Amino acid sequence: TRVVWCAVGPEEQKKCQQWSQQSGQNVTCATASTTDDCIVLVLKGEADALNLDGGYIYTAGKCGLVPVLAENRKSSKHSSLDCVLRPTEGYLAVAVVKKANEGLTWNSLKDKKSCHTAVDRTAGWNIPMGLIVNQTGSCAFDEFFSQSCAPGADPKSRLCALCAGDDQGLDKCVPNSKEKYYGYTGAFRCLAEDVGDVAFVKNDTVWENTNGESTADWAKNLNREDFRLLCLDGTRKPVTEAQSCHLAVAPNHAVVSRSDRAAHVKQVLLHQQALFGKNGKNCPDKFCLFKSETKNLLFNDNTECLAKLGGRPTYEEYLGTEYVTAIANLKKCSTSPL
Ligand SMILES: *[C@@H]1O[C@H](CO)[C@@H](O[C@@H]2O[C@H](CO)[C@@H](O[C@@H]3O[C@H](CO[C@H]4O[C@H](CO)[C@@H](O)[C@H](O)[C@@H]4O)[C@@H](O)[C@H](O[C@H]4O[C@H](CO)[C@@H](O)[C@H](O)[C@@H]4O[C@H]4O[C@H](CO)[C@@H](O)[C@H](O)[C@@H]4O)[C@@H]3O)[C@H](O)[C@H]2NC(C)=O)[C@H](O)[C@H]1NC(C)=O
Ligand SMILES: *[C@@H]1O[C@H](CO)[C@@H](O[C@@H]2O[C@H](CO)[C@@H](O[C@@H]3O[C@H](CO[C@H]4O[C@H](CO)[C@@H](O)[C@H](O)[C@@H]4O)[C@@H](O)[C@H](O[C@H]4O[C@H](CO)[C@@H](O)[C@H](O)[C@@H]4O)[C@@H]3O)[C@H](O)[C@H]2NC(C)=O)[C@H](O)[C@H]1NC(C)=O
Ligand SMILES: *[C@@H]1O[C@H](CO)[C@@H](O)[C@H](O)[C@H]1NC(C)=O
Repeated sequence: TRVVWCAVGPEEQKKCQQWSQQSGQNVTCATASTTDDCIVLVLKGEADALNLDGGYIYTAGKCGLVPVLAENRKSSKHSSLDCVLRPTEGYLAVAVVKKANEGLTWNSLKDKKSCHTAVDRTAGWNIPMGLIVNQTGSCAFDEFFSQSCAPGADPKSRLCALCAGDDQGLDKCVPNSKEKYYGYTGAFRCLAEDVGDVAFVKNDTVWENTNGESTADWAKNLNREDFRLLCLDGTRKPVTEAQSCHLAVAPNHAVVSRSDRAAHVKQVLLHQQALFGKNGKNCPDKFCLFKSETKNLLFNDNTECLAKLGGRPTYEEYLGTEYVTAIANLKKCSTSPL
């Protein structure tokens, strides 16, 4: 009858108990120091469910766990209305260049300068690098691009050679705002200021930093008219073509559980969201399920809704094939010595 949520960390736990109070014991709590550990608890059946990102889903899918509800995020386009009925699409990981540099295509990237949001980031790293392994067949992506700015790698690396830090020699290649070329924005600036030949960002990154949308000096005089997406065809389409010229769709996070206790979770959550969701009965009142004393506890903070999925998809399908191609190959290069 009860659903046991698994909290990764002492603060998720703190929230999970409030949830349990308000829910009048309909949702109780397990907890673990790691996510992989919470996954396990779901397998062992010591905990029922928890929300996971593209990558953890895979992990858990492979261990035979199942997506249940996606986590839809507030957006520019999303109707925002009756979102519970289906998932929204989620970021389009795109490769971006300037129109100038004609030679550049998804095929001719070897030994170019690269700009990454940060290491281990989905659109900035996992997706693009994952699909380059698919090309090269090899795992030596550390040495694919001549030099790069990938915040979070070793400052000594060539993967950090392009990163600028605070421009006073400090905080080179760190995954913070302190690193000049960090983030979607920073990777895009990395491109704009001709430090790098390709930037791996998302659709909007381009738009929201062109044609007046950004007041930053490097951004003032930037026209979408001057940048191209790279498609997997090796075709260079305009910036407006993200929809059919992306690398992959960043997966929406997803609530996950065993099939044997899948539809129960589903049924129990939709109610808890009605009580505690963005505009549920008791949200401004007793407990908001998508607000966090810290940030992103149990659920990302900017969660519109948990969404009924489209039938009964396997993780392979829920994640999209492009993404798995990637995470797979980075999971093969990962765990290389067996
Ligand atoms: C790739 O990335 C880009 C960048 O994010 C993205 O473009 C954005 O698309 C959205 C949706 O098409 C645009 O949103 C609309 O913007 C207007 C206001 O526009 C101005 O102000 C913004 C900044 O605040 C500027 O960026 C923009 O250039 C304009 O100057 C809003 O009024 C719209 O509101 C609607 O939001 C929802 C949209 O589905 C709905 O809730 C509803 O339609 C809202 O509006 C209206 O509906 C009522 C019924 O018709 C009507 O009666 C009401 O009066 C009301 O008008 C909406 O937010 C956004 O501006 C774009 N941003 C940029 C920078 O271009 C692409 O969509 C994305 N595409 C791909 C390829 O993935
Ligand atoms: C934790 O999970 C439990 C179990 O799912 C939730 O319990 C439900 O709580 C609601 C509200 O307290 C219950 O709903 C109401 O029950 C009334 C009487 O109960 C009988 O009839 C309903 C069906 O009508 C049966 O489901 C139930 O077993 C009983 O036989 C009903 O009269 C109400 O329905 C009528 O009036 C409303 C309002 O006008 C109409 O909208 C309806 O169409 C209908 O005419 C209503 O169903 C519900 O039955 C409970 N389930 C149980 C115990 O079986 C907890 O809410 C949840 N807790 C939290 C905080 O998350
Ligand atoms: C690379 O990616 C595409 C799309 O995932 C796939 O169809 C193709 O066969 C892959 N190539 C190799 C050699 O795996």
